[PDB]
Amino acid sequence: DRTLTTRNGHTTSTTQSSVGVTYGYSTGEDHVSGPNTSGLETRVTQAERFFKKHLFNWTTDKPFGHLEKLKLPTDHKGVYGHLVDSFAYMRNGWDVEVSAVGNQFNGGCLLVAMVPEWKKFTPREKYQLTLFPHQFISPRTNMTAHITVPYLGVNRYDQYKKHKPWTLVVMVVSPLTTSSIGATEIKVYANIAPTHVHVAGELPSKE
Amino acid sequence: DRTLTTRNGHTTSTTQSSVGVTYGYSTGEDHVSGPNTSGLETRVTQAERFFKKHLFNWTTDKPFGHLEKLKLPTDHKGVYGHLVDSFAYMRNGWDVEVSAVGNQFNGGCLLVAMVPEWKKFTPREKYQLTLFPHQFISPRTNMTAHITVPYLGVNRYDQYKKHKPWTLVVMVVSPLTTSSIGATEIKVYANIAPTHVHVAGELPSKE
Amino acid sequence: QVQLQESGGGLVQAGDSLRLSCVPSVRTSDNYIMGWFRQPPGKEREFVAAIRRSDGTTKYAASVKGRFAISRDVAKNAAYLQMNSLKAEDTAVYYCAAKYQSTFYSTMDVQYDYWGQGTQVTVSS
Amino acid sequence: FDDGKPYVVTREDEQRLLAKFDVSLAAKHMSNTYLSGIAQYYAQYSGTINLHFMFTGSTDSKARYMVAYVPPGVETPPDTPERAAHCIHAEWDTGLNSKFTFSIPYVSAADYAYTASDVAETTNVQGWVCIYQITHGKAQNDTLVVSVSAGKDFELRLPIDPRTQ
Amino acid sequence: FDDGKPYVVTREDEQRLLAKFDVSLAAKHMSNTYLSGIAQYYAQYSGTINLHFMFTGSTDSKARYMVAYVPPGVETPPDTPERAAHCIHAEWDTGLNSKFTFSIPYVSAADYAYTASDVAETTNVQGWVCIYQITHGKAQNDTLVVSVSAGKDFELRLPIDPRTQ
Amino acid sequence: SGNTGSIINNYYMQQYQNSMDTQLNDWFSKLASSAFSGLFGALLA
Amino acid sequence: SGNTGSIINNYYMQQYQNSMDTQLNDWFSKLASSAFSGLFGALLA
Amino acid sequence: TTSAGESADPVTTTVENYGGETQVQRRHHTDVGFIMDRFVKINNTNPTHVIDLMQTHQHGLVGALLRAATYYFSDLEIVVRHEGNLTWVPNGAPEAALSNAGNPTAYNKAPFTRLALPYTAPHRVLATVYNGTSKYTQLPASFNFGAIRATDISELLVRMKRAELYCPRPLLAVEVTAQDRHKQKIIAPAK
Amino acid sequence: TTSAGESADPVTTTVENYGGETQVQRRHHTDVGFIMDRFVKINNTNPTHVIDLMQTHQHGLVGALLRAATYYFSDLEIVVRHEGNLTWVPNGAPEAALSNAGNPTAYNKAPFTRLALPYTAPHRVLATVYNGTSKYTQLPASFNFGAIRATDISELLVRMKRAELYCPRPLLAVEVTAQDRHKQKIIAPAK
Repeated sequence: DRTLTTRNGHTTSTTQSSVGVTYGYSTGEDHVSGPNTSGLETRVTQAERFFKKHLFNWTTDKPFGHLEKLKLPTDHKGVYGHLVDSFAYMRNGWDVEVSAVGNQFNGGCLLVAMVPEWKKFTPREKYQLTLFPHQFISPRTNMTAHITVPYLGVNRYDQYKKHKPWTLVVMVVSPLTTSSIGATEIKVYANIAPTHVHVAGELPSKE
Repeated sequence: DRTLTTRNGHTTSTTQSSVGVTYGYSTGEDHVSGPNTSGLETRVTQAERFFKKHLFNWTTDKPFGHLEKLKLPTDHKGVYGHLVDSFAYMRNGWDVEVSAVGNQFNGGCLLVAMVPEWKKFTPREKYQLTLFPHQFISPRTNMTAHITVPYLGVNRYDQYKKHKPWTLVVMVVSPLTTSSIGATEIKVYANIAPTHVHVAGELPSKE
Repeated sequence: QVQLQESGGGLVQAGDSLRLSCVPSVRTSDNYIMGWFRQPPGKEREFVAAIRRSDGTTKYAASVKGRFAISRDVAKNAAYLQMNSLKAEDTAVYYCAAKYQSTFYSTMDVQYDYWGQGTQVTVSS
Repeated sequence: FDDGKPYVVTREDEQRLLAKFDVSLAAKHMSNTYLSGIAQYYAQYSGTINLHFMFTGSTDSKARYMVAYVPPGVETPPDTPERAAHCIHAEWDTGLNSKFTFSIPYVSAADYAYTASDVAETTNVQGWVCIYQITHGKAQNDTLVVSVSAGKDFELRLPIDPRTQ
Repeated sequence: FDDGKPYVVTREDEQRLLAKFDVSLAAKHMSNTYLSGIAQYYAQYSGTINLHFMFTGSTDSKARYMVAYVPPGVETPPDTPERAAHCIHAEWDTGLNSKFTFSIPYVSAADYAYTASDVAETTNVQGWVCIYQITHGKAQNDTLVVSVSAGKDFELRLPIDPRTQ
Repeated sequence: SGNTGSIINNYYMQQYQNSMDTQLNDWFSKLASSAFSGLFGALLA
Repeated sequence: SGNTGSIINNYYMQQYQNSMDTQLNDWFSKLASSAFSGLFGALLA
Repeated sequence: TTSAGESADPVTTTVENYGGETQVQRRHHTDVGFIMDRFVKINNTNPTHVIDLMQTHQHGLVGALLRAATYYFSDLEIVVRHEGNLTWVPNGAPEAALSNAGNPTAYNKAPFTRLALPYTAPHRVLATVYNGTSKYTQLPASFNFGAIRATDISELLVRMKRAELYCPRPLLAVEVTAQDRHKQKIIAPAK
Repeated sequence: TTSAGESADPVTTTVENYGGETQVQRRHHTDVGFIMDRFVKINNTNPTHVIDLMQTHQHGLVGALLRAATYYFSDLEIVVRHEGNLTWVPNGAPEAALSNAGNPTAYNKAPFTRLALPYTAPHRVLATVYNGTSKYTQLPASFNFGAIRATDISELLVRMKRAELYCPRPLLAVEVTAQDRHKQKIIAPAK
């Protein structure tokens, strides 16, 4: 029952400890063609696919409130990167999937959220990190979180070298507890894929 | 009557000394989706647009048979370039437009042809360069040639770092003759735009 | 078409042994018959021993029947003439040969096609 | 795989590249396969090639894997999943269902490919297949068994008889 | 034409004969043509042969040309347009349209003609084609490019293989 | 009917060209056609 | 059908005499038939 | 796709799982009746030869594809190149029957002889492996297609007609010693 | 007729432009499928030969008319005169496959051997020129029709069946040195 397969482009990703998909703030994008781009925007389907990223090592000496962030878009080395440095205005949403593989004989809880317009949180504000689209990773139940978010911002198209609307956040809620038969450490990775990639304003070359 | 405007993408190009458009070997592309790419090819419409290139200076001391070539695809610095170095297999046709601006008080003839699978021509073989899709530039009549060719080759998709199917060729048919009221020299430029750009086989990044 | 590479010749004295080899240049799928001809000094060429490629059917001369032994290597596509207990009369020039056209036993020593340059075997006393 | 085992073992290291092999029926990893034993008797092929990944670790041991198809055009394959995330790939973790099938696409220029690599020329004509270990928890000596079968549109074309006899 | 140029240049002289060549696929002027390169591999031919004349002078330069078909029966061709006006001919000047096509007729005794001239015997079996310069104004170095293609009823008949190999 | 490419009937009767089978089922064809495809669990395309 | 002059059908099937083309246009015929003829401008015969 | 591995059910994923498209295939060349229908050599001939198909080379096309099945049925064709006459006796015949001309005897024509033989074994199918014996590494002596005899036989070819194979077995390829793949020379024009 | 020259449109004037009459034509002999269907020689044969059509003489009928096209497709027929047997392996085969009789092998009859081969290249069309390479003046090594092998081959003839040519290229004739036309001897009866 808890078997999920996501296919983004020519890339797939299967998980047998699925707990569902979390949609944040919307179940689909709003109008991609607006009056600010004057009819000259195009969609790129070759850029919508998965790419890996390493977040942090979940050790037992990290207490509650340990925050790790990753601003999106990141340093991309593929088609998405040449899109970012080749066009002036871009917009796209995200389809994120975080995995923390230990074994079922561990304990602890992680909070995986997608925060819009990141700003550093005070120690008392971390108690309310569940106001954003989120899921939990508990070795007791699952090894994989999955959130899907639209594009939002004050502008309909963005210059990603100047602004980053979304940020992926992983917070230690309950410290990792291990035993003699449990995994002594857990490594956390992200598998992110842009969604509905539209571009506008082609730039001159550098060569 | 001889006013032509070509729009390729968000780029246009107008000419008032038009002599027509020459289609070579086909008026439209053949099946872009074949069995060798297994359903995983996509079209990129952001790469189909014009880019400039300088061919040669047409001086009066160049006799009949002076050949200048330009293999396509060339060193592209924009979206087409990142396409070529980002995917493994590409295919596209060409929409070429050559201009040699002097004035109507000059004389001479140029031959602009698109040769498939270029190979160097012997001096006797240059008399038959009109077996390929071609047009003439005579300062007496026009300043602009325009040819449009499909994609062809032994394979349905190409690795452009290994093979270049098409080649643009400009040959001096009649030497440039100038007078005291004519332009003493003519510079030749090309305005090429890929057509029906399809890609397959995304490559890993280098970063 | 086919060239033959011979190996293993040299000089010995009476009572010792020698081993001659011959490998053809191409490995076509025919039933060729590798044989050995020898030409004594001041005498004409003559048949010594042949072998078929398919089976190990071996022909021999009345001179060398119990002494000499011929074999073939299916893997390496070779043939070997193991000369034993040489006599001082065994001094000659030893030639190999091919005989591709017909492979019947009755004619296994009469008409060969490719010879290949001969080796020199000079036994002393 | 190395040491002649049908499986790759998780590694207590910084390296996340389990195994890597050419897309070729004449590869060193496929030398003992039935698909390869058949394909040796034909000149050309085309179509899909399926890989199966069976996890044989205990219940208290989790892991997350990744496989990517790296088509030709680079000189050396990538050795980081972060860098191989830009190819065609798939990810999967361990759970109740212990098998996973990934289908290698037939992507090339020609409609058919040779089932034999010509000469010591390098950089296999087709791509590579790279298996990665995204993460694992308490999986120190647990293995992942790999096997291969033909796809839905696989095909061998011209019968030959190439072995030394 | 002379010096191996695809064109004839107007002459500041009393001579009004630009060029003259035999009606033969083996002529010296047609040696570099596709029609001739094809016709070398056949025994016989029949039908029309088209000539194209493209003027590549400036706008401020005018001219008037003439081409005549001189069938066989004279020993030497005419060298004056006044004398070649009695053959089949056509005249044309320069203007907006810079091309002119003239069609050489197939007129002979036999229904077919050889595509190869036999031996050093003179006086080509078919006629000649003579290009004249009726007049020109301020056209000192301007040229006229000539090319040839097959007609509507052209035909090659018996395939051969005549080249030394 | 494998590796025979003549359109004309045989000159000899079927009783003499080869033996005759008497009576009194492709396993792997059915075993491959009955293979599983698709997915397992839910899908979020 | 070029340079074959026998009226009788072939003895071997089409599957064995030559290969078989699969699917998924004469350019120069149409390029010559679409050629210009006649005249340009007026005529005074 | 994810499934239960230990159940051993066949699973065929497609390229449609990530947007691709399964193409049309033609498998005429891997047909069992098609691939086994070619003449292959028997490189151990005698004055008297018993036609046993397990005497084909184990790494040839037909030889190896026959070792990759447990049971089989087939008719046969043979091409023999002999001196004198060629006698054939069916399965079960005395060895002394091979010296008489009441049996199928072929008076030799010039190049060679090409015959068609039926299946005469007393069993419904023949086998390439046998776990045990048949008297009171070695197959039963009744696993043959007859015997031939001439004064000397130069070559023998056999061809399987109406071939049927059952219960497949392992079929191996040449092993790769240390390379990344097995590289060999492939035909390519000169110059 | 007068027209715009630099536009490069085809123009076909007639003899009707001055009272003539265009006659009926028959172009059966310049048909592409007709003219390429004749046996032509390959004058560099080896014990092992890879069938590449670009090895025909460049000035022959078929050789030159094949150099006058960029791409082509064709089946093939070959006439080989050999000693021993003749093995043929298709496009892509190892070179070691040419020593086995599982491949098409022809046991030599008296005058010579005449076979018909299909098109086995992995590409949709073959080419006479290639602008670039195919590894990681010389065409790709996959531009062939297979390979043959015998103990020695004396002559090889080839014939293109169902020929199709694309994208024409220059085709030249012998050049005239100083004459008014190229004069040569033409057949004429004796006396």
